Amino acid sequence: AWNRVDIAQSELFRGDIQWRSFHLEASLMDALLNDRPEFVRLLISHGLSL
Amino acid sequence: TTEKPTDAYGDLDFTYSGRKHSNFLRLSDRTDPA
Repeated sequence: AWNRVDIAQSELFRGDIQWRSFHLEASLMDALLNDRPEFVRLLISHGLSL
Repeated sequence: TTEKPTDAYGDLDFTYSGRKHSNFLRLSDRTDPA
């Protein structure tokens, strides 16, 4: 929502948190309704199935 | 043990995903690695 990749990439995907699937899918829907191409690329890159 | 020639040699790949097809073979133990 803040449109700041440099926080989310560097603090939430270091590997400390084992993220489940629907935790990513809800955020991807928030990233598709708003206009953030960088977060869409970042969330598909973590092994999600459409 | 009743030994028989196999059937499972695979052009295996994964459903609803982007991975390239994976080559695949079921193999018995005590076989020759050559």
